[PDB]
Amino acid sequence: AQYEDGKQYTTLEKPVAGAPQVLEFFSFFCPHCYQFEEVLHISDNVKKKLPEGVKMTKYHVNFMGGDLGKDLTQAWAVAMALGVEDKVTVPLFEGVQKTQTIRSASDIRDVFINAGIKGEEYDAAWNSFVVKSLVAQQEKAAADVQLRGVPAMFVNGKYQLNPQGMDTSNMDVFVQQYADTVKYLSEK
Ligand SMILES: O=C(O)Cc1c(-c2ccccc2)oc2cc(Br)ccc12
Repeated sequence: AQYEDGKQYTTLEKPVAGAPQVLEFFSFFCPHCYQFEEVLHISDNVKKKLPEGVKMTKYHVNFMGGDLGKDLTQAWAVAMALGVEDKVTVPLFEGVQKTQTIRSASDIRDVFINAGIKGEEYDAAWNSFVVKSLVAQQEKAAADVQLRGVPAMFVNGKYQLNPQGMDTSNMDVFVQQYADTVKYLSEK
């Protein structure tokens, strides 16, 4: 077959009931995740190949970066609760990996302040029980699939994308193969 288990995707041995339709895991410490955001725009390109209104979910993970990795999962919960993901994704990636100016929870907060989120608004979300629950949701979703690596995509709780089985001589072709595989899996 053109799409084969083990080539473009793998199949979870223990599928996850009630998982999001399209679920991405990433870390701001993750070098491939940086590339998936700024160089390849994987999420944008996957979204353009799926029907309108399809739910794409993106969660941060704890297992990269120690204390700061957990702070970043909480900050992503804040970004999700406030709806400011598109405002902070690039400054957070570049603060961690390009300029290396993010070293503390206060440095993360500065990114949100510079992006126009009010200090009281950020701090109130950071300490909120809604954010505590969003943190739990992200942890539970990664636990459900026993996640050991990022960037990762899962489709319908059953299929995991396999980007290493994909051609990387051309960045544009790679993105297209990845996006077309998600479409195929979403229709499976
Ligand atoms: O090097 C590869 O075979 C595929 C790949 C990955 C990747 C590999 C493993 C897990 C997640 C992603 O990221 C890339 C980014 C850019 Br630009 C170009 C290629 C890749």
